[PDB]
Amino acid sequence: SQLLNYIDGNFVTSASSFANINPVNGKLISDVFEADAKQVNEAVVAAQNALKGPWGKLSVQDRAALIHKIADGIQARFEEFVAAEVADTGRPVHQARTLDIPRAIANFRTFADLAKTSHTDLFEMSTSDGSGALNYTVRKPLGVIGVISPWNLPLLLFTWKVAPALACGNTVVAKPSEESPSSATLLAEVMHDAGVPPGVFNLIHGFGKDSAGEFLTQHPGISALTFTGESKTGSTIMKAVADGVKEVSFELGGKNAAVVFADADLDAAIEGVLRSSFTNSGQVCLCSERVYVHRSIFDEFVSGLKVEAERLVVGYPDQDGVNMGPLISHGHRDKVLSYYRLAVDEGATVVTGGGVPKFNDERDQGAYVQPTIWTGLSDKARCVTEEIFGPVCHISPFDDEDEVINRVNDSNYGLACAIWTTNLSRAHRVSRQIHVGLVWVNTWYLRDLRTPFGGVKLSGLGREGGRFSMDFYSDIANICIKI
Amino acid sequence: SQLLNYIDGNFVTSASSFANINPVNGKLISDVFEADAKQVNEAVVAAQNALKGPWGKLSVQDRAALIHKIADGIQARFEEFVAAEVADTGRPVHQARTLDIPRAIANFRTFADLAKTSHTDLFEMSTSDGSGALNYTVRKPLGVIGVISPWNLPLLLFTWKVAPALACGNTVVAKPSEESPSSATLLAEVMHDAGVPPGVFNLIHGFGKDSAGEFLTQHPGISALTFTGESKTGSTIMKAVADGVKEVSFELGGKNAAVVFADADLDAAIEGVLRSSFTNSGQVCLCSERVYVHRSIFDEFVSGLKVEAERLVVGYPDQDGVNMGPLISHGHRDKVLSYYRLAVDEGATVVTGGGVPKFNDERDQGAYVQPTIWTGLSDKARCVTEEIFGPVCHISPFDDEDEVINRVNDSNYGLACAIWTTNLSRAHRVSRQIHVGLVWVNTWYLRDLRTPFGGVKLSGLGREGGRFSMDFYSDIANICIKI
Amino acid sequence: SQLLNYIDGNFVTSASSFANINPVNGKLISDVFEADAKQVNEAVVAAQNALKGPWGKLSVQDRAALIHKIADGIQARFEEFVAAEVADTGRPVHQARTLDIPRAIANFRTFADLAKTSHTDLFEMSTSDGSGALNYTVRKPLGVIGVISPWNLPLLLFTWKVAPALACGNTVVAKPSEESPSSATLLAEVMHDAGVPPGVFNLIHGFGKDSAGEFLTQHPGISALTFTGESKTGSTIMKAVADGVKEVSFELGGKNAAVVFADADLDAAIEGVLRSSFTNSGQVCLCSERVYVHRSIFDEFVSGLKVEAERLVVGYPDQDGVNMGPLISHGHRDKVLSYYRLAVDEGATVVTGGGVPKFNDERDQGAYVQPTIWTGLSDKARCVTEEIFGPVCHISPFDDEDEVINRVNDSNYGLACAIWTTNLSRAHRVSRQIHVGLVWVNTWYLRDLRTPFGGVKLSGLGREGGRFSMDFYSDIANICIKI
Amino acid sequence: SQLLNYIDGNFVTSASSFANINPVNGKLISDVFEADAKQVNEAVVAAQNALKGPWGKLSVQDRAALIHKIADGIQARFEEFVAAEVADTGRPVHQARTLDIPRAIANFRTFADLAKTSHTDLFEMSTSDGSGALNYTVRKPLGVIGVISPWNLPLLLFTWKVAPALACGNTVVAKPSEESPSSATLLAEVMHDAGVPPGVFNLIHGFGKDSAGEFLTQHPGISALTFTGESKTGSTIMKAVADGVKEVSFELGGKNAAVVFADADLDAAIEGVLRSSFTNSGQVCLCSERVYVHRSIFDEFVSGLKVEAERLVVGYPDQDGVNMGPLISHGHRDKVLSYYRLAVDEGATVVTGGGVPKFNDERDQGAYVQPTIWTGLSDKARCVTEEIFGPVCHISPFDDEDEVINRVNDSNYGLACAIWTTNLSRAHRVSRQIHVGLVWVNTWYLRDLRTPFGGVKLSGLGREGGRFSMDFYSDIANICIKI
Ligand SMILES: NC(=O)c1ccc[n+]([C@@H]2O[C@H](COP(=O)([O-])OP(=O)(O)OC[C@H]3O[C@@H](n4cnc5c(N)ncnc54)[C@H](O)[C@@H]3O)[C@@H](O)[C@H]2O)c1
Ligand SMILES: NC(=O)c1ccc[n+]([C@@H]2O[C@H](COP(=O)([O-])OP(=O)(O)OC[C@H]3O[C@@H](n4cnc5c(N)ncnc54)[C@H](O)[C@@H]3O)[C@@H](O)[C@H]2O)c1
Ligand SMILES: O=C/C=C/C=C(/O)C(=O)O
Ligand SMILES: O=C/C=C/C=C(/O)C(=O)O
Ligand code: NA
Ligand code: NA
Ligand code: NA
Ligand code: NA
Repeated sequence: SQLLNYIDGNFVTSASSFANINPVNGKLISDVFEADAKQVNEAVVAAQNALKGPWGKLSVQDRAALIHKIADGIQARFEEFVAAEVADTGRPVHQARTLDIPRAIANFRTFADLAKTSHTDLFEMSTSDGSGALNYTVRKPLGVIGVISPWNLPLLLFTWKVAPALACGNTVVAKPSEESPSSATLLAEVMHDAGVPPGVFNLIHGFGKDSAGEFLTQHPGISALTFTGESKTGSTIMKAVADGVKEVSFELGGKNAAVVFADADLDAAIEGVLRSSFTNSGQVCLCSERVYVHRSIFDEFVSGLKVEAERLVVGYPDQDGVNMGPLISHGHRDKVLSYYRLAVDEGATVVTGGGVPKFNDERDQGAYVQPTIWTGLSDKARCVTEEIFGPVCHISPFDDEDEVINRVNDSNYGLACAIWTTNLSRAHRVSRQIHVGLVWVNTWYLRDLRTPFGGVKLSGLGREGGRFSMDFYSDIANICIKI
Repeated sequence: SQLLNYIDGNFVTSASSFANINPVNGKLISDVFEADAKQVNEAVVAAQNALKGPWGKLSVQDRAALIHKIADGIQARFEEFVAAEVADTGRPVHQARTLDIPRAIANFRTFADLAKTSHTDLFEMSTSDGSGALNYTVRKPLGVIGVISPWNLPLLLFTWKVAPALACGNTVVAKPSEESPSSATLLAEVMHDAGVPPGVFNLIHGFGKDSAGEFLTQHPGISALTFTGESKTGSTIMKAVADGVKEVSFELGGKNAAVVFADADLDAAIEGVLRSSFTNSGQVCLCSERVYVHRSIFDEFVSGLKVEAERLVVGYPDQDGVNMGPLISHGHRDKVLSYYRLAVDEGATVVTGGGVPKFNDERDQGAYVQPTIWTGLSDKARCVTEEIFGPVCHISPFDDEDEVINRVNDSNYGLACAIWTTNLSRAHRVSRQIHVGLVWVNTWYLRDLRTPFGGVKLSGLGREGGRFSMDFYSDIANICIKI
Repeated sequence: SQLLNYIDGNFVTSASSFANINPVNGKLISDVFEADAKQVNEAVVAAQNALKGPWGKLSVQDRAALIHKIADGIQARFEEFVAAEVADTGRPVHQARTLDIPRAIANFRTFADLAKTSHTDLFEMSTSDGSGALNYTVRKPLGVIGVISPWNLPLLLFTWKVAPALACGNTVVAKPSEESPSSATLLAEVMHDAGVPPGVFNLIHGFGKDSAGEFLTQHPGISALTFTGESKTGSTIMKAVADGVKEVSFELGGKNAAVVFADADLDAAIEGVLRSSFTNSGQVCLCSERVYVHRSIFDEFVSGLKVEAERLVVGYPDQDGVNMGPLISHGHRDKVLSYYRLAVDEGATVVTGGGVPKFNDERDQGAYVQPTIWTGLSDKARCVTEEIFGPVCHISPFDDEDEVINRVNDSNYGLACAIWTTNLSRAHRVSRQIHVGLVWVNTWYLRDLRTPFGGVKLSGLGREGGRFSMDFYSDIANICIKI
Repeated sequence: SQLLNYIDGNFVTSASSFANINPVNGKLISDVFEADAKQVNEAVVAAQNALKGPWGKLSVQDRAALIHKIADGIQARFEEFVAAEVADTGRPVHQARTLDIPRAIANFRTFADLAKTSHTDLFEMSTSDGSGALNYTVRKPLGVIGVISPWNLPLLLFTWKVAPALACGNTVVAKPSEESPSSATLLAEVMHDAGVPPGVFNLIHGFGKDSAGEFLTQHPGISALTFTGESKTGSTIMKAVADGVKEVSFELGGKNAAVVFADADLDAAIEGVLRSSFTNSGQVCLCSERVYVHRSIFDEFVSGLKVEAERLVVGYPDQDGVNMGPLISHGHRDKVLSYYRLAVDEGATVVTGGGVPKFNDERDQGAYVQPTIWTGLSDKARCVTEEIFGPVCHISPFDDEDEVINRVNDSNYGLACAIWTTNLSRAHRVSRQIHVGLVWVNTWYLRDLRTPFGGVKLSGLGREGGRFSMDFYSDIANICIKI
């Protein structure tokens, strides 16, 4: 199969392509045309031009309706979206069916709804002459939005940036991850078939450095760049846009902690930490790679977790009760296994996992690894401070509330934390002292799309979610009328 | 006179120093101790540690009452602050008495109040098990805020940053412009005498490149950098913080237009452009350096403005009916005089001014220039497109509304615009189509401190003012409780 | 046997019926079953109980979706709703097609959406013991809402109350006007077919006093009473609910003015006042019955308006260029004719109309009156102070701005006013001085469902629209957690 | 001591005077001049004219400063206000100094602040012709506000209404309770000395029926009636204003419950219920008169409470560690002892209290009763269902969460509830199911002035607190400009 760019209402190829690899089994799924500078430029210019076309004349109610028509379009090809996401990533079918695609549909519908009910402010004031004045605010499109996205929840995160950009009347030039270009390509078809005017949504394929990613980022025609990926890539991109002083919104790594206090419901914590460490084969920015458990229940916790971890079915996306699929790619398994080793050297006890499973079939040419649990490491070990982004956690005991708060916060990252406790005072007292953007108490990755959703310190810049997306993807302008 | 740094509750000197010059007569006002990389380091460390002391334990109410006392202490020393801003900048006394110092006072009071009345959000949601969940947001300090401010409205822009930073419970390290250090140092004294705990507010004197400015900007202990200055300086600072992925807030240059339509109140428009072009001797980012006037009134508008500009009194800050002081320094005057020549070279008719007035007294050693009006340059001329930041405007005719709108918007800046018309529809039809952060109709620089206040494109990054300042100087964190 | 009640999920008849008459020709359209005290009680109890059934358990997202299915179900029977509205009221078919039915559908949609996007508040505080507390608010259904609506925009006004009621999770007992019951009956069939659970929406037919209206108003089981109708009926209802201290929300009469200044677009103003005085045969609470025109344009305005008014086509709802239908009933027609005479006794010049047109066909048995224009009455004439609710305006000259503002405000009502001027200052300076809930400048009855939409003084009690409807139809509860 | 009315800038006496009696010892404190209908009229008319005078021309920020001046005036006479509250009511001096007087000051300050920070809304919309329109809202004074307040928290509740009234630019005619007129009279003095324009604040003394209160309530010149007091008086007043359709805001009775679960911190819960039942001698609308305790800890709870209640000191307001003063009056004490007898007749075990203490001094001429606990009554008993408004609670066991929720909600009132539990889920699951305006978990009457603060069912009509007071005390008007 072939994946083409979508520029100014046209599918187009390039002077080059790269392969897209299925990671269940190393096989080739598709050729993907790499967008070059000229093609990027042609994309930005057409998104510029589309702002002064029929898109820009739509009322907010008619724009909202079209976006709902985009969402209806995805629902109408639902099983194709599932297949494309799975194929690219190895994600279990069931989870692409209940989380990834439905969420993408809800991203468009939610931001269309926000854009319809959103309004601005009126300020009255007195003047020397006694006649007064009015200041009012108006909401406009920011302009052309560059969107660069990652591979771990391809459609979910691509639509999280694209839906609010379009809802706010912007136009978009979007560059999905090289590793998962398929669901995005299908979206371009949904856009086209829905009647989205040419130039409004442009899809470019490519890599980062020296490819479409970077050219987008350096193009003076964009007004903003929203990005999700590695912290180091954020810093790079921040440098690249600096001369145009472009608006930037970044969601970046974390090294997230879960915390289990003595008075937690132990079973629920074990189950919750299981999900939080090994969901999507631990390839979510939100996953817990450090776990702190109070000393009085530490051994029981580690035993319980070891057991549930070994019951995880690691297999075919469509295999009966499968829980995990592979990593995204071999290159990413190379990094993960490299942490697995570094853990050993640094002194870790391997409670479970620690290498790759053996299938005796095509999956052995894929990119699977095992759910791993470590113990024994100190707070300064590299395997406890750096993001691995695999199905791994380290577990460590603690004694004191103040102590464990300090240990959770002793990080250059700040995305999420989960806390397990049945106590009312503790939950609210400890939550507010954790230096992260998202705390969950007795659950994990529960989602309400109205909330601010982002991290502090190296884990982000700005916030998105709810009115914070409405603010980022819009230009607020103040008009003052002297009376 | 000597101006010391203020670090961790103590006024301190440095190993080096530089001169503060009175632009009215070129004389020495004070010596100012440059802070080195090392002292910048102490100020930051102390500001970090101040977060974990008494300041960090005050209620929102007590924090606000202490900020009201800062304001009372400026008020108690009102005339000394007036004298300080005048000496540094040459500004007319009446302007410092009515705009500059009362605004620095109201900036503290406004943000104190905003901090008392501000709340966050509560979201309720259903969950699969029927028990529901709550997500609530809380408002924390961002951390250490680095503040770097310009020389044109020194205490006003300085406090516009420091007030919300402190009201949101941050600690601060602030670097005022080398050209206008006095009011900031007096402010450090007020802070001290009001009992602001040590480390909350730190004042570091110095320059930018390879100095205090640069150092603050590179220190990893800061959580954010807020800045007002040149667009290119913004670009540099954005590169400098990119490795730490620090929150950034920028208010940068402009090349602002005023538009005078045929049905304008002409005499009121002439007066308004006079004020918008020549206030503070054109040294305000808000000033109008491009002016568009409908062809049927262009010649009469030009003649009227000439007359009014030639009546302006250019002189001592406390001279009788003084309207305009000098430029900030000889170096800035060199830059302005250079653009004055450039305009003649690009074909300008000099309608008035275009040189330096001759006093035959001490002021001739100062940094004065004449108010200047040009005519006859094309929209491509550099003088019509680059920020001069002097008492100058160019005046060009137009015939058509859509035409003028495109000429205003054809610029890389987007700070402000003023429009003059008596027509209800036009006011609101035209205003919304200007691609700037601030439009005024039939006035200029009329302020309501609740509004968003900043520009688009090269004129800004983020927004401040009202709840935009509270959003930027706070960390908004989400807490999700599964019920 | 044609129009039934709908109580607890079944259509039911009653012990007595009353005639519904077509105002186009005085013919019987239907027999309507009048609910008695016992049936009103059965409806309140069933609504009470449905709050504890499945309706009570739906999530906000699912409730909203169900409300969108109510909307979809109206859309699917679009032409039957049109035919129903037209049959009861004689409204022109094109108007029912473009205003009445689409707005009823959008009422349901807009409020479903607001229910989904609305959130509440979170307040942090300090406490003496240094642990702090949180206060947060939650929105809950008020309970059973009793809805009593009028005959002039039947489905539009009925759903304007029913949609936010249901959107906030209440249940409803709703009594449409005796003169226009058909569209509400069809609405119940839509509710039924959409699977709205039994008891959630209940329809009772009848009159006011000694009938279903009054009984609903006195029943101790309702939590609120929302009403649209005459002021005097509002007072009676406020007394009836007083022992129960029920929440109330009333939208009552007005005696609205239009004001035309010398600088208006005169042709637009004549067209504007034509719509504002004669739309729906002047049977809209928002219609202009008093017009003030500046003396320099008075004769011209009056002459232009005469011509336009005598070009209005008064006739059959499906007749070719029809503009006006009949009045709602012979009873309402006699009230209006009684005012037409009083106008002549009080000294009015009849510029046009003043009686009933002669059709020489079955329309002569209907309830038509002519569009009428008066001149020469005094500001204290009863015809200029009491609401007529017919297709009638009096036009009076004025001279000064202060004077006409005082005459507009000299009224016990305060619903709406329209102002015609092209001057920017005047628009904003006058509009703000008019003591009404709604001012339109250079237009009339322009509608944005997000806005507060009601009147002051005798014209209203409380306020609906936007977040104001969400406030009224919700119970807001504050929960305080000591930490 | 004499207490005059304050009408139109002047203190004035009346044709008749009544006695204010000190409830500690039955001695005469003052004569109070009852206002008659003519004087009420005089007040309302002055208040109307005051809206067109200097008060009406104040900027918001000036109005606010002046309200801060009122608060400073009270702060300057702090101990005189303390002595005046104490003498009228017998409340402990420490309660007056820590709650009553400071809250009255903070009411004025909080609302002044809110008046300065508050803005309104801007709605942009499309129109047929593609030019669009704008809807903006403005905030105006409502008009004259009639205020009627009770005797239990005289100055706190009086100023809780007067303050937001004045902050929103209304004028006021206010009638304190005949039982507690002194602090309000001193408030009139403060207003006058603060330069509050004549007619802006008017004070009238008297009773309800056939006196100042009724007459206020029936005057056509008021725009609204805010009222705190018994539910029955609520109804009477809602009737009286019905002919005028005046805005109304009522805070009314309750029969509040406290619920102690098995996992409560029992000693904290005992202290909390002791404070919630016996503060101000149970004469707060917020007090718990019904308490439910889990069966497993019921006996231990009652024992513990008995001991603590028997250690309460009942006596003079300045007596050492006094906890309770007398009831407000001999009449109120007759009502309370009536309910003490009824309880015995209905079968209650008197756990402690149940009579009047014996003092052997002037306190035996006062209106003291003992703190009283009952056990053994059924949910239907009158003493468990009707509001007593003295220092009494009944305690009953329970077994199941859903059961105790139903028992609390089984009431015609819905003011407040307090819940004691250490369990996180329980606090939030149970809180949200209680049908009241205000729930406290692990505390009672902890207050943040930003919150909504009122009850549901018979306990209330409308809501005040934070922006709910700004909504009630303002006229929000919508202006729509066709562009
Ligand atoms: N919301 C969040 O906080 C969040 C969520 C999920 C994943 N992540 C991150 O996702 C990452 C997975 O992807 P990765 O390791 O390949 O990240 P990456 O930063 O290398 O690249 C992700 C995206 O950035 C593009 N890119 C890379 N270099 C670029 C450059 N110089 N200029 C422009 N674009 C460039 C890539 O093509 C891709 O589309 C993880 O490292 C993790 O930190 C963050
Ligand atoms: N938004 C507004 O402000 C607005 C809008 C449209 C119409 N109106 C009013 O609509 C009115 C239509 O005339 P109308 O005779 O229908 O007004 P009405 O007040 O007599 O009747 C309106 C509704 O109230 C019910 N009703 C009448 N008396 C009652 C009683 N004692 N108890 C309970 N319910 C009672 C009626 O049966 C009907 O459903 C006009 O007179 C006009 O004032 C107001
Ligand atoms: O953003 C990073 C992980 C996100 C999960 C989401 O559901 C989301 O971003 O919308
Ligand atoms: O910020 C640039 C000019 C600012 C003037 C102001 O009044 C302000 O920033 O507050
Ligand atoms: Na792949
Ligand atoms: Na200087
Ligand atoms: Na009819
Ligand atoms: Na008394």
